[PDB]
Amino acid sequence: STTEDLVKTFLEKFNSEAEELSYQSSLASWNYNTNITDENVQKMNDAGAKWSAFYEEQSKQAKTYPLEEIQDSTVKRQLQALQHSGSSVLSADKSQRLNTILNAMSTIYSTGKACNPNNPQECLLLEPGLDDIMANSRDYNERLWAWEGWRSEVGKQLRPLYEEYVALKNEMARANNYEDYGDYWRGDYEEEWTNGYNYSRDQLIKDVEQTFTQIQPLYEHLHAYVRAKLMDTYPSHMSPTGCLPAHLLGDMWGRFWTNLYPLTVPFGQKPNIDVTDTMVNQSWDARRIFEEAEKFFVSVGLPNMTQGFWENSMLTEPGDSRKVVCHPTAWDLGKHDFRIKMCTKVTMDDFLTAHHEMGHIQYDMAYAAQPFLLRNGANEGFHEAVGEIMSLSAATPKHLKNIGLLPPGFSEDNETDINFLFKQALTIVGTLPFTYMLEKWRWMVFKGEIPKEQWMKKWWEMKRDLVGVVEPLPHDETYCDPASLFHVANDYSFIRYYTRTIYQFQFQEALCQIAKHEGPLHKCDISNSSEAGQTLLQMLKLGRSKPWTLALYRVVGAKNMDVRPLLNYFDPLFTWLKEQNRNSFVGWNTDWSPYAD
Amino acid sequence: NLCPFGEVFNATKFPSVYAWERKKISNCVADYSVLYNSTFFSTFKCYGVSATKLNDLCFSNVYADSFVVKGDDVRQIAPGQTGVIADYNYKLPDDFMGCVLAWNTRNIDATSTGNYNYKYRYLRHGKLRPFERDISNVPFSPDGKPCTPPALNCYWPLNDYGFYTTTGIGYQPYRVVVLSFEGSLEVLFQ
Ligand SMILES: [Zn+2]
Repeated sequence: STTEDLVKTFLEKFNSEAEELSYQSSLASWNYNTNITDENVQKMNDAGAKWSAFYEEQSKQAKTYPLEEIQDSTVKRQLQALQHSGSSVLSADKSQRLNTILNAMSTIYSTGKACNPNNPQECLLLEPGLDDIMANSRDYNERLWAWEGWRSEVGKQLRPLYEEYVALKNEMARANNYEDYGDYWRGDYEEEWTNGYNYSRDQLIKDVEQTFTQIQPLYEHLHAYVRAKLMDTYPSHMSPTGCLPAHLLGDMWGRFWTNLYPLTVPFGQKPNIDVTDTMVNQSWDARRIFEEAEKFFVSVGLPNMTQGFWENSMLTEPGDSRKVVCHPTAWDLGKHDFRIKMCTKVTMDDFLTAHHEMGHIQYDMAYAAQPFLLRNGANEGFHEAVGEIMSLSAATPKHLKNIGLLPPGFSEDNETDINFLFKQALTIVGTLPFTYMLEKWRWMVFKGEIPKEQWMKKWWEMKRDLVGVVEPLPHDETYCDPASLFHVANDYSFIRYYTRTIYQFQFQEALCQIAKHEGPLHKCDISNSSEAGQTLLQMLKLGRSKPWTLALYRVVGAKNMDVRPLLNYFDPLFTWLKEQNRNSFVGWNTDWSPYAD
Repeated sequence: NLCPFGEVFNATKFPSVYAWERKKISNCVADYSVLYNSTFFSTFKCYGVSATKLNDLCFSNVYADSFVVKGDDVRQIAPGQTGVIADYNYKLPDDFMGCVLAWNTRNIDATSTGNYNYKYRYLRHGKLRPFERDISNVPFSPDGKPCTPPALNCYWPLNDYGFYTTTGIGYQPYRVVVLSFEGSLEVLFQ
C-alpha cells in the first residue's frame, strides 16, 4: 500500500513493456537507417510513436507518486527519471504552440539555407553546403558572408521564436520547482544521495567556472599560438593582440578548431602518422578493422563483440541500390541487439572510429544489465567520454607497432608528438570555452539577465571576455546568433560537451597510471593492459544507478571533476606552447574589432 | 519396448514458461546418444546426478517439463537460482535431482518481425512454489485490491517475450526440458 511498493510494481510493467516498444522503434529506426524508403519511414514512425505515446502515458502515471516518500534510492533514480515531464506540464494551448515552436525552429534550422551574396542562385544548406566552406576555406571574404548569412537568415528567423521558447520553457520549468529553464537543464547533474556524493544545481555553475579558471592559462597560451599562426594566414586582417574573429575558427560557430591544423601545423615537414597505405597492403577490407578492434578491446580485458553483432550490423556500404546513412553509430537496440552502422573504407580514421563506436558498444554492453531507465551514462557526458579514450589509445604509435601496422623499427620522433598533441588541442581545448559561454549565456537568458536588445550585444561581450572570439561584423539586436547552432536551435543541452572532455582525460590519466605508463600522457597506450580495462569497466557497468559523483570517483579517485589530468595531457604541448609564446602576446583584449579597420 | 525420447521433444509447438507441460515419458528405455551430442544442445547440464553416467543409472522416473525461456533466462533455470523467470514460473527445487537441457531455437521459435506467443508472469502476489503451476490471468494490483484496467495500479500479470532472430545471444529463445529423474520405488514407510 505504501508508495514504495506501489512504485516498484509500476516499474515492472513499464520495464517489461518498454523493452518491446523501444526495440520495435529501434529495429524500425535501424531499418530506416539501413534502408531509406517511404515504406520504412511509416513503419519507423508508427512503431516509434507507440513507444512515445506509451512513455507519456506512463510518465504522467509516475507523477501521482510522491517522490519524497520513497526510501530505497535505487527506484528514486528511476521514478525521478520517469517523473520528468518537459512540455507536458504546460496547458494544451501553450504546449501546442511550444511544440510548434520547437518544430518551427528545427525546420528553420534544418530546411533553412544561406545564400552567396555574389551568387544569389546558389543558396547552400548547412550540410554539406556550408560545412564545406566553413571547415575548408582560407579566404577572408568567402568565410565572412557564409558565417553571417547563416545568422542573418536562419538566426534572425529564430529570434522571435526563441523569445517565446525562452518564455514558454521557463513557464514549464517554473511549473515545477525549477526556478528557471536553466535550473531545469542543470538538474542532470543535481543529485540527492548520501553525504559527500550529492551535487547541487548551483554547484555546477561554480564548478564549470572553477575548471574554466584553470583552463584559461592553457587556453590563452593555445589561443595565442593559434592566433600567431593564424595571423600569417590572414595578414593585416587581424590584430596581433586582438581576440580571434568568429569566421576563421575551423567551422561555422567555432565549436572546434580542428580544421585549422593545415595552416597551424607545428612541424609541417614531418607527416602525421597514417597506417592507411600499409593496411591496404595487408588486405584489410572492412572485417579486419572490427576484428582487430575486437582484439584491442580484448587486450585490455574487455569482452569481445557478440555473435549477433557481426551478422546483424551493417559493416559496409551496400553494393546494391539501397540508400543508407553513412554516419557511424553504435546502435544499442535493446535486447542485446548491439550493432554498428558504418560506411567503413580502408582508412585509419575508420579504423580509429571503429574503436570509438565500439567503445560505445562496450559501454552499452556493460550497463545493459542495469534497469531500462538506468541503462545510460552516469550523466549526459559519460557515454561519449568512454568512446573517446579508446580512440586516443588506438591511435598511439605504440599500439600500431603491436598489431603490425608499423615497421618493427620506426622513428617515434618528438616533432610528430607536437603535431599530434596540437591537433588534439584544436578539438579538446578549442571547445572548452565555447561549451562554457553557451550555458553561461543561456542560464542568464533563461534568467533574463541579458537585455533583449543586447542579447547579441552581450553575446560578443560574453564572447570576448570569456572566449576570445570577436565579431567580424557588427550585430544588431535582431540577429540571434546562439540559435544558429544545432543544439540551441533544436532544444539540446550543450553542457554535456564540457563535462565529457573534462572526464575524458580524468579517465585517461587514471587508466594510464594504473597501466603503469612511463612518460608523457599523450603517447600512453593501454593496449594489452588488463588492469586499465578492469578499472574502467567498474564505472561502465554501474550505468546510471549511482550519482555521477560516485561513478567518477570509482575510476578517477576524485569526488568531482577537475582539469588537472587534462593539463598533464597537454603538458608536453604546454611547455612547448609557453616556450613558443615567449615572443608573442598572451591574453586577449576585449576592445578590438576587424570591421572598424 | 523401445521409445524415442527426442522425437516428441522435436515438436514444432512448445509450451511457454507460464503453461509448461509435464510430459511423463516413463516405463520405457531410450538411447541417450543425443544427450552426449552437445553441438545441437547449448545447456547440457545436470544437478545431483551424473551427466555422463546418466545412461548407466536406471533409477529414473522422468517428469520432463517443457517450456521456452529466452537466452538470458536459461541461467535462471537452475536449482537455487532466482530471478524474473525462476520465481513466478516453474521453480527448480533446491534439492532437485535431474538434468536441465536447452538449445538455441532462434531459427524456429523467433521471427524477424517479432514472436510474442510465449508467456511468463512478470508480476505475482506471493511466491510460486517449486513444481507448482498456476493457471490464472486475473489483473494484479500492488496493494492486492481487485480492479479493472486501465485503472491506475492495475496491470496484467502475464507478459510476452519479444522474440526475434536479430537479438543478441542472451535474447534468443531457448527450449528447456527439465528431466526430473527419480527412483520410483522408495521404502519411505512400512
Ligand atoms: Zn560517439
